[PDB]
Amino acid sequence: NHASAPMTRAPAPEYVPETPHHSDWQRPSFHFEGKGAAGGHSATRHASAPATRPQ
Amino acid sequence: MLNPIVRKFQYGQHTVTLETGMMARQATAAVMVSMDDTAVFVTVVGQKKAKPGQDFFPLTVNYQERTYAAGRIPGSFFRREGRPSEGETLIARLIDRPVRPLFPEGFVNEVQVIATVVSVNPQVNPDIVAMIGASAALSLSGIPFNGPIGAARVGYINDQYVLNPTQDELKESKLDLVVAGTEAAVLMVESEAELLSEDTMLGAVVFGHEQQQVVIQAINDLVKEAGKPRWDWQPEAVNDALNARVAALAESRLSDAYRITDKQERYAQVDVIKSETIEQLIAEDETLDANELGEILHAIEKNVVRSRVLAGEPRIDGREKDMIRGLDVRTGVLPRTHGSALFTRGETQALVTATLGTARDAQVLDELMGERTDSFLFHYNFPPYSVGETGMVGSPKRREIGHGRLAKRGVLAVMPDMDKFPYTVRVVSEITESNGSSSMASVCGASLALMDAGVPIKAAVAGIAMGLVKEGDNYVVLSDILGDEDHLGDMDFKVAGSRDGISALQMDIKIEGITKEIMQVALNQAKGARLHILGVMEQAINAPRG
Amino acid sequence: MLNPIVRKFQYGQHTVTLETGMMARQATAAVMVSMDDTAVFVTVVGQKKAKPGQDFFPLTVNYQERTYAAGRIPGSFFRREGRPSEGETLIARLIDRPVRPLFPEGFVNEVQVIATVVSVNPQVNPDIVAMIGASAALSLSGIPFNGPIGAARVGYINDQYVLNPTQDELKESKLDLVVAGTEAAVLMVESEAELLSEDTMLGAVVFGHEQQQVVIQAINDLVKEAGKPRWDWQPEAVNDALNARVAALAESRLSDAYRITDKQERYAQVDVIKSETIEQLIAEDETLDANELGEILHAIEKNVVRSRVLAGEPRIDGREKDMIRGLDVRTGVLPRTHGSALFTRGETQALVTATLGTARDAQVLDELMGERTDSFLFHYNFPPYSVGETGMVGSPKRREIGHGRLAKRGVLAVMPDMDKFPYTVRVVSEITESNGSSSMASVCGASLALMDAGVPIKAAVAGIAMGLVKEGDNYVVLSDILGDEDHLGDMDFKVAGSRDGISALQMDIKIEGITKEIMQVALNQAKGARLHILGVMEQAINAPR
Amino acid sequence: MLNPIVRKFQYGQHTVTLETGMMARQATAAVMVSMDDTAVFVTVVGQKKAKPGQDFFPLTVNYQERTYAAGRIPGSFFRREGRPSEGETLIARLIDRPVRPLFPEGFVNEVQVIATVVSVNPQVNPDIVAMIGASAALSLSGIPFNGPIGAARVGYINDQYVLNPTQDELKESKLDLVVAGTEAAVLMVESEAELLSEDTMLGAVVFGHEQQQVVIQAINDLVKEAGKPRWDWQPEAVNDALNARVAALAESRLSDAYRITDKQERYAQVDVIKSETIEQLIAEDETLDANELGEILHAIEKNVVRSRVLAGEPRIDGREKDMIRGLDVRTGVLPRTHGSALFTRGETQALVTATLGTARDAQVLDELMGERTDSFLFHYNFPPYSVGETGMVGSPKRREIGHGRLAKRGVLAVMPDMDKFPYTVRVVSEITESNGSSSMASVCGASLALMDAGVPIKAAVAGIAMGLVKEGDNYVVLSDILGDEDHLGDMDFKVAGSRDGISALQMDIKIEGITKEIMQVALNQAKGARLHILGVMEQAINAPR
Repeated sequence: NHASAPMTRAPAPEYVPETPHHSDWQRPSFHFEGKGAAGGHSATRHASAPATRPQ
Repeated sequence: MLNPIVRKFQYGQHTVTLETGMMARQATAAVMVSMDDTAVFVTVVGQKKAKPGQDFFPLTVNYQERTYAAGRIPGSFFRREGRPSEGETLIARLIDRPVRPLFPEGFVNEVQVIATVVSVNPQVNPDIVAMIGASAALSLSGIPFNGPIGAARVGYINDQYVLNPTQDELKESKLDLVVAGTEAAVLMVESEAELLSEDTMLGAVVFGHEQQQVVIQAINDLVKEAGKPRWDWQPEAVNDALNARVAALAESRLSDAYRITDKQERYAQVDVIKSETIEQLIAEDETLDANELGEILHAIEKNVVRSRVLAGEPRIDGREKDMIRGLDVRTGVLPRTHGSALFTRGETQALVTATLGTARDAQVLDELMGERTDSFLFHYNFPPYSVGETGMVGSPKRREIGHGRLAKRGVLAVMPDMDKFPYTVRVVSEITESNGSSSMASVCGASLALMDAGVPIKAAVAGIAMGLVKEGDNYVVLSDILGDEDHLGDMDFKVAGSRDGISALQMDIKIEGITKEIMQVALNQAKGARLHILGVMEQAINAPRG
Repeated sequence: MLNPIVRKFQYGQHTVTLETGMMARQATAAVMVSMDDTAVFVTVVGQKKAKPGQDFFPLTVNYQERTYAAGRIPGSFFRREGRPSEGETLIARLIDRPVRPLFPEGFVNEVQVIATVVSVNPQVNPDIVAMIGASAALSLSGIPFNGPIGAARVGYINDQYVLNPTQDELKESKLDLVVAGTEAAVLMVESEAELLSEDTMLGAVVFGHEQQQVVIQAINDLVKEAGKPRWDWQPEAVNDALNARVAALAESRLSDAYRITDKQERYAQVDVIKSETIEQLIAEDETLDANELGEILHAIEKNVVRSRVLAGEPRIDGREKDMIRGLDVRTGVLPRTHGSALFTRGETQALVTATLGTARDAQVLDELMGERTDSFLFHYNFPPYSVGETGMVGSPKRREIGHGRLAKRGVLAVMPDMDKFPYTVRVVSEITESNGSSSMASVCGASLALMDAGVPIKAAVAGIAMGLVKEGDNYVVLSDILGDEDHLGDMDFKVAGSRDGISALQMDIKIEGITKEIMQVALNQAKGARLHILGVMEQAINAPR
Repeated sequence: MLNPIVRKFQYGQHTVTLETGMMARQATAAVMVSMDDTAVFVTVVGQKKAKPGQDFFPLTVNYQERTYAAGRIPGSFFRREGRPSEGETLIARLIDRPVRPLFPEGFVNEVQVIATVVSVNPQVNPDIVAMIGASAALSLSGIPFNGPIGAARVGYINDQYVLNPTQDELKESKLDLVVAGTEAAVLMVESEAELLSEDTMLGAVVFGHEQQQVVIQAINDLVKEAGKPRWDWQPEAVNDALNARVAALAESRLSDAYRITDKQERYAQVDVIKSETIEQLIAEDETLDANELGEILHAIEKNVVRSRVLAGEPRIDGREKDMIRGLDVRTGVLPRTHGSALFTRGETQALVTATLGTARDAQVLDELMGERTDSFLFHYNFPPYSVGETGMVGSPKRREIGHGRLAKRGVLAVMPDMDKFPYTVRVVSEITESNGSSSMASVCGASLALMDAGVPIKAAVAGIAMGLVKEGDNYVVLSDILGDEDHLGDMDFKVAGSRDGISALQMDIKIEGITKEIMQVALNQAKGARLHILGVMEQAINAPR
């Protein structure tokens, strides 16, 4: 239904440091099959010609 | 009772009717053109007074296809014609290209041409009717239009030229050329061919120019009987004394700036010559605004370049008239795309990709002339950083749409038939650098990416953008025109094709005097340029990937 | 010829390749970044001259996704990628948040960063790759930019932090946190969690900042070998004269005007000081632009407010650092909606509705990672009248996308599983008033409306927007920050969650020196604020209707 | 901490609730109006300072419909409502038309009204609720506004008037009329009838106006209790001296120039008189600006035309009050359309086409009230060249959507029933010339095109737009009003119908004193004009093809 509250100071609650939970889980390795790289350096076939006057 | 003025004439195998004086009488001119049941209402409104401080001609051409013309209700969710489609934008540029150069220098009044398709005979294409209607309306308006233009579509059936082939004839035709011109000169050529020779394409341009003279004559008669009185427009006064002052001050300096062989140094020196001249002139007389002096210096720089080129001197980048810029071809640049290539020609670069899909991926276009299934898709993106500028991305300007259709036309001639490659192919071009013709680098990159993707194409295709500069009898053909040499294009043409024929030809002539021999010399220099590019392309990849 | 500069480094379980020098050579900088087959081409163009009379920094980040990257043809009617999707706008906002504060103060030249995805590995998300590419392009450009940034996505699987979790691993994960920062400080944290503690969420921010340093070092080596000469840009020197002038004439008056309690009286007197000081100076300074004097005054004012807050004095509304504004909670406010609620915090009010539909009504998104169906929809509307202004309605460009994703991220953790509630839920939030964080009022209203609609949620969630102001080793954490105290946010953070955990955390730091202890104190005061808001919300509705 | 002021009253068979004071407290005013579970939230924001250069009043009305109001998730691809629909733009004009004439003259401060539908009872239409919420929000805001307006929808069932007919009752009703007015005068009428008389259509306006008084009285009580204090807006003083000087210089000359019976010669001499008065005044006083004197001249010209019309002098084109412009009817113009017609009335001309399709081609509209299949589509296109200007092409404004809905309303009464004609019909009208009312030319062209296409329509329909000029006791009813006589229309009304009844009636009164006896004379003249146009039309097509 309905509820309201005035302007109230909500103080920070008492802080208890947390012990970090520990696990021996081993993250499996990532298997990647591919070239891995993009850009010109990865080109499978390349050709060039300087500025020339068509014969 | 409304009195319509109707003029009928025979255009090839069709009858064209021009009707004026009844439909839109509050517009500067209005004409209803019909060719064998395909009708386009074309209107022209020209503002009589130019807005103060206008620098460029503001001409707008809007082409609309109305679904009811085909006796059909629109199939969109709102069942109403929406924003201009690609086809409509392209037909609007096909109309805009021939007419823009025919308004006189200094005409900066606003002109809007609106062509609306109101009836369609499935066999008669509305684009030629719309161009004829725009020519008739512009000539009837009394606006300073420098002459009626005509238009024709030429096909190549049984080794013969045919005028305005119907869609059925066009299915068996090896050529689809649209030529537009005046009584004296060809002004526009947008074409697509199945690897035809240069002589065939030039004969087709001549044939269409010869056959559109009946349209030109009929428009002249209509103007002689129903044309409005001509406009009392005079170009703004040219300051001969100021032009002489600026020339005598900066012309020989800029000439010398250009006679040095370093691009960055030159650019600097040039700017210097300017800043110095403008400061000195405004100090002598503060009345003259800076901007006008800057425009006059820019124009003097353009004339200096033009005269250096015409005199046989090297171009702005040190190249001779027939030299192509440096070429780098790389295929396989992207890891997870079916096919990819990077094509660099000097300072113009394109990253082109090819993707293979299934028959469900073909685009179904419901066009005014019928439903059509497109298994080959071409998309061209021209990002702002291609030119070192900031701007808006995604939004495709109209030229960028026209450049993607020109590249698709260039590549379409070598795509395999559906019984040998029943797959859907999408080719996406990304212009990464642009100092020249990005559409032709898109053609070469599309060919490389299609070969990389394993699509069996008939042959590799490349394109070349050329330009012809003419002063009287003297002319020079320039290969691989630069983006800064756009002012030197009395005739700017773009030829695409393979080692054995032409697949796409676009021409935009703005001057008069270009004979057929001149077109022989220009298309022979473009053949040499394209064959050189094709050799460099073949040295990388020569056959589709297994 | 074309000679590419390629640098490869190991980032966790992936290899990152940075290539520059051969593509888009007419742009200020351009880099192709590839991580395990996911490749993004990022280009930065900066204009060399500033538009005369420019006040704000024009920075645009455009993120584009290409369907050909995934080997697919677009499914739209035109078979072409179109206007930015909501995901593209959100990733571009995640590239803009960490870079904008790293440009020098005064720099107002126009900069556009365009990142285009060109290849995608269904397992590797292109967003961190695009962030690495933006950092590299902005560090190779020479444009005044204060540091290579890194980027990392942390996940939490089997009570362990995992760097850049893959799409398969992000299913069993309890966290999806993105942390970007420089070598010295964290600058941005965007996260979504399944009700985790404040210590698990901060340990994640630390883990990802420590792990992104290899990216920072790689970009610093690439810049050492291929960077463009640094721009010779200098900030316009301050008119120290006009400044100290305006000070002498208005500082003490404003410092006393701010001791006034009544809002209306305070606002009036300030304009009296503002107008009077303007003329009483303009008289001798002949023609001095007004806008300029108004700026100098705003500066003075904001500095008075800062000094007061840092000195321990009441805030501009009379509140103390830990006080939350008045709360009003109503449910069932609309007759024919499945669920509705009105949430009011001070002067920020949100009208939130929840609608139930069939599995069919669920949104099908075709994404680069793969086709995906979303059964929970969150739509946020920020109308122009919320701030008492006129404007264009229906344009979700008032940061509605970002604020609607932060609210969705706040409510997703408590949403029921599909095998308990196999219905499509659409939550629409209307921001009726705004003078604070509306994104967090939307989280509390979404929780109330979902309980009203009968949706069985795991727990009620609420959110609070906080801020931290620091001057040296002195700092104050302010709860329920108002829209006026935006300038007081050296660290502006927003934390949503339930009574037993955080469900979303957004942080945007603009300064340096915020350690882990400071963030712990800041997020402990944000716990006290949520638990108060949550107790007020539970007094209205405790269980779904 | 929040307390809303709620007032309930009985409006016919419904209970209307007005709620203010709780939601959207940063807007100038906000009201939630509920009519039997149909709730619309309406907000108004007015800027308290006028822009420095402002000639027109910047009023914007935005009406948005939210799908959650009907308990449904939107069927759009993005599961959001993004673009305003046609019905939304037409409800915004129904709200805009009655209120714009009620803001004081010279008031040019920007005002935005936003009406959002937040709950829908499928049987109570949200448009009347939106109009009542806009009247309440504008009367509570304090913004200079003249009186609360009310609204009512009347229907004709069993030869009796029904107030606010429900969606079911509207199936059996022969009328659908919306009347909005103040306490003393009707201001807006929009209606669609099934070929009813003029007495039956004026009785409904009088009934709806007498029934809306409970709404105006409840809004007045709500404003009395919760209204904000009226603004201190004073109209800018008129330059009485400059006025009288321009009047002495040019009034006689223009009054004599207008007795010329040639359009071009009169226009040239008027331009001369204007230029000369301007030049001379500028020579006398160098401070005078051109646009102010030009506007004073234009106002003097309008007053001259009004005085000539009210004295019985011929109109600006030589016609008397009861003469209709020359008519030209042409059928079968387009070669391949199913039906086509060109209709010309003087300088207004419309090319209309009709296309027949199958049942499947009918438009499906997913609306808040419920899904609706429309087998009759009417599309209206007003190109820039119709008035001889250049502009954007392809984008319909808010008028080109209301002018098309008015023409659809005028043609809808004669459309054949589904059993007799089981086809989908689309009528597209292109306005080729505009010097008057293009909507009524669209009505006549739609009728001629429908007969040309073979659609078995019940009877031929035609429309006439007319105006009424009033000065005290003296009034003149002008038939076939021109596009340059718009200033002369104290009451502007467009009547469409057949030879035996009215199919649509739109009125827009901007003065007070228009009693039903003056409306009977106006509608009788409109009937005579429409029968003349229908006689001319019948001499061509005569019957369906």
